[PDB]
Amino acid sequence: MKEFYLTVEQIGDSIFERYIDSNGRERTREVEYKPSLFAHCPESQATKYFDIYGKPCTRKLFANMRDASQWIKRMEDIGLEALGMDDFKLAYLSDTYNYEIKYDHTKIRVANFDIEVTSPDGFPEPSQAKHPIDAITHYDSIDDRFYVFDLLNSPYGNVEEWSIEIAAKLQEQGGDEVPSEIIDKIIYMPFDNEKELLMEYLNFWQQKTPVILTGWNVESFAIPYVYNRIKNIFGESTAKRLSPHRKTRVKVIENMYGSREIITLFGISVLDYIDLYKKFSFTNQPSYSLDYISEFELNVGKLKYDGPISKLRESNHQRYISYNIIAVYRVLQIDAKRQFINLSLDMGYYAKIQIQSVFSPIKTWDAIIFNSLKEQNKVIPQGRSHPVQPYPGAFVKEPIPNRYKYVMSFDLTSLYPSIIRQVNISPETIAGTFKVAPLHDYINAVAERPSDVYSCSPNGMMYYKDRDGVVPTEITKVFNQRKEHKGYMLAAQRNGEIIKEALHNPNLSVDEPLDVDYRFDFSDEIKEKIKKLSAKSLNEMLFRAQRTEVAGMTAQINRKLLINSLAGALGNVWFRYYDLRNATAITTFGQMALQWIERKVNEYLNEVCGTEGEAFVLYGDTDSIYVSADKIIDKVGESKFRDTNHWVDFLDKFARERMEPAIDRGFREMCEYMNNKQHLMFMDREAIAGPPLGSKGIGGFWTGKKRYALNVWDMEGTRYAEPKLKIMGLETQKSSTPKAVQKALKECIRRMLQEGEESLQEYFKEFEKEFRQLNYISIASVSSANNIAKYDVGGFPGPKCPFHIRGILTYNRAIKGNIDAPQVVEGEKVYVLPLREGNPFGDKCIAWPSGTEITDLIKDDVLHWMDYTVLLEKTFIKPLEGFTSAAKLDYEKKASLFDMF
DNA sequence: TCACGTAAGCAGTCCGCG
DNA sequence: GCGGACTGCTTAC
Ligand SMILES: Nc1nc2c(ncn2[C@H]2C[C@H](O)[C@@H](COP(=O)(O)OP(=O)(O)OP(=O)(O)O)O2)c(=O)[nH]1
Ligand SMILES: [Ca+2]
Ligand SMILES: [Ca+2]
Ligand SMILES: [Ca+2]
Ligand SMILES: [Ca+2]
Ligand SMILES: [Ca+2]
Ligand SMILES: [Ca+2]
Ligand SMILES: [Ca+2]
Repeated sequence: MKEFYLTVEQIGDSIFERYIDSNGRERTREVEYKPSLFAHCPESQATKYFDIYGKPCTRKLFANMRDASQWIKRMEDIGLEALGMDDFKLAYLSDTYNYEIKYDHTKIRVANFDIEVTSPDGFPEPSQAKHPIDAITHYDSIDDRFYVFDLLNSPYGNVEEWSIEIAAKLQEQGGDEVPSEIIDKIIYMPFDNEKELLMEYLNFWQQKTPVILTGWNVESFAIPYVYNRIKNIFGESTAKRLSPHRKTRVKVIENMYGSREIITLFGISVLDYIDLYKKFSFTNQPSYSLDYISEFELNVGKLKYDGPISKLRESNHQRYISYNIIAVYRVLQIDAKRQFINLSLDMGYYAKIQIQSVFSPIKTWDAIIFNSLKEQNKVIPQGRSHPVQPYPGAFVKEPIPNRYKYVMSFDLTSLYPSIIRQVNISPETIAGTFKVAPLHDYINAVAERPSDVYSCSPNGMMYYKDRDGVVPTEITKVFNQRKEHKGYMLAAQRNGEIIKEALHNPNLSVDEPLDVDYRFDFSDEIKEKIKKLSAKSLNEMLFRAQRTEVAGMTAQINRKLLINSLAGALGNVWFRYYDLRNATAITTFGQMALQWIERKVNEYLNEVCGTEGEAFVLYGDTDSIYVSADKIIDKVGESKFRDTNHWVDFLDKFARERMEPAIDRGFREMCEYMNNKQHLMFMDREAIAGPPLGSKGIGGFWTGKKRYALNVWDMEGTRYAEPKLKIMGLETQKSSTPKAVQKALKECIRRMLQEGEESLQEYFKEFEKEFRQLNYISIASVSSANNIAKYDVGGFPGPKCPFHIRGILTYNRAIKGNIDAPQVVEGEKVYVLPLREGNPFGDKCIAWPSGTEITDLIKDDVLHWMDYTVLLEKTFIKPLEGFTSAAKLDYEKKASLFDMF
């Protein structure tokens, strides 16, 4: 096999590299890498190196990396550009791996670990590490084993050994229900004392040194705690054995509000699963506890125990250890579904970066572009200082708030990357500028044609047409990868709907799920067999189809994220290729494209309907248009359709055969107008929406920009077994909205769109009558909690104190004195409840850490003083009033002449 | 919330609005 | 009471 790196570090004048050799073995080497950098030279001098603008450069080879860094400094002192890759480990990887990397994940040691620390006096601070580490579970991907290190003797209690037999038993047997599939994979090691435990862990770590290190909050808790605890017991040198090169650095992580400290282990790539989840999952959660996320992702029950966690080891050590083991497994289960480790490895090896750099698209793109240019003997420019400047973004149409019965939407494929490719936008393709007219003039095609030579954006920029820029070239590669995975995702989605259909008529038989590849549309033969399957087999196939869809979604949406982040990176001052001319060229072109096609669609439809000035496009945001299809349906007549599917088919055919060709012609004209390099504005039908045939449902409504709901029957070629609510921006979609309220508002919307006013009124009446029975957590609002200290004036709210911060200050006074009570963490999320006038907390609201039950010291009083009326008005009635008034209907029955008889 | 971008909605504070 | 200036937080794209 071809070799591939695992980790790379610069330490002084050496590169330290862990890699897999040509025989599949893990090796380590120290290399005295001599980097090269570049300077401009006279034209009359013979060279093969040129900068991206075509100016000749001389290569300077340095005795060592420090000499290269000091040369960069002197060049600044002189006032001359120092060209080339200044991150020497990226240059090393580029030199050492000058081919497309084919990696074997089975040779990469991926470690997933979790620790337990008993602490009576509050949260055990990693920087202090003053309490014993009393449990470690460490899963190794190569061994496929859970290594359990269990402390039996502590100043906080002496305990008996954990029993794997009781661990395996049902909770109804007094057991812990550790999943049977991992029982045989547990390697249990009890310890007489903490020093023994930690020494053995370090020996273990040395034998099985993680390459990728993950877990849940490992970077903020587990790693710095273990490091600092070993440091406290044994000294720094022993703690540094956590690094395969015995080098660590305290790293200060700074944000807008403050700073925290992590430990950097040289020679290890830490990918904390919480951070992977936050970047790559496209969720915003009310809580990021492992229990909360595990329930959301896997539908597993909350890990139940009695009393505080600080007393769990002493009261029930058996459960204590089992739950530590289960916590490690939960992360593995989440990754088996979401596949973020696979994604990170794919992206990291593609770009030739340290794997942990996948969090940074700026770093990722710097490496991709550097490697690409190096292939042509081209030389990258020096990164420069830039002041942060605002620049314009997308266009969003102001909709007329209303119900909209029949709606068909259309959307541009991968817009910003398609603009980059169409226009040929890149640092080195800038050809000059032209005199700009108002955007309106380009939109309406009355402005003078910008150029007869170059490819243009309506921000005034011109680009070369003779050759693709490096940015278009490299963005195209990742776009094409994304396209493949999106195809797999959509096929799995369509396949899932087939199974859902068949589930309406399951067979009474014993059988097995079919062995199929869900990434490809089911054949006729598979379809025939599916129709003969039991509900058990069908449900298993559905689960598998949905897992395939999720895997496809991870792969496609995050490649979309990477390419969109290149468009954004052009507007970030730390990007080597930062250029507001280019960032704005993209966004302004987008504004034109959307409003151009709005005009074209309105013109086309006014023509076919024989009208004038009628607004068929009701809304658009960035790259999408929403078209009123009422007049199209009315042209054949609702009574002419056999069922809902019949008019959906009709609108599908109309979009495909009439509208898409009209849209295409309109965009080809725009391409010619801007003289672009390549026509890539591909706008396809997205959603077909409307009420069920024969119903009183309203189909859809808009309340304003970025706030709408549609009853969708078909989305991007997926014909749903049951209609799907597409709700954007409304309170149902916000993590700040109480869980039970999201649910109730969603049902109000469902009834509005599918059933009509009377159904809505019936439901509202019931919710208002019963909502006081709902669990307090389900009706609590949620908010991030920043700058608590800023608004804290002697325990009370200062001027302009936000409502949720007021709640936290209330909480802090009510728990004051208690070291044991859960503390609200700065920057984390809280639940928030309003309190009735005259309550013992002395304020109008209270907040506590999200994902948790409020402490038993104040729970009874919170429940008693909860202001249900205010809660209902703010979270439910106010938003529903917004929905219904927009839709022109009433959530409460109006008085009529029929009342009373 | 260390880690690409802008547009834009709503909650809530403060205070005006005769 | 609403709304404007503002902070804060959260979505859509
Ligand atoms: N910089 C940046 N721009 C974004 C992001 N999300 C959306 N945009 C901009 C660029 C997109 O091309 C454009 C339209 O977004 P869409 O959600 O419709 O996705 P896009 O067209 O890229 O992909 P698609 O092929 O429709 O699935 O909006 C983002 O996360 N970062
Ligand atoms: Ca724990
Ligand atoms: Ca799009
Ligand atoms: Ca599409
Ligand atoms: Ca059947
Ligand atoms: Ca879109
Ligand atoms: Ca098309
Ligand atoms: Ca203070």
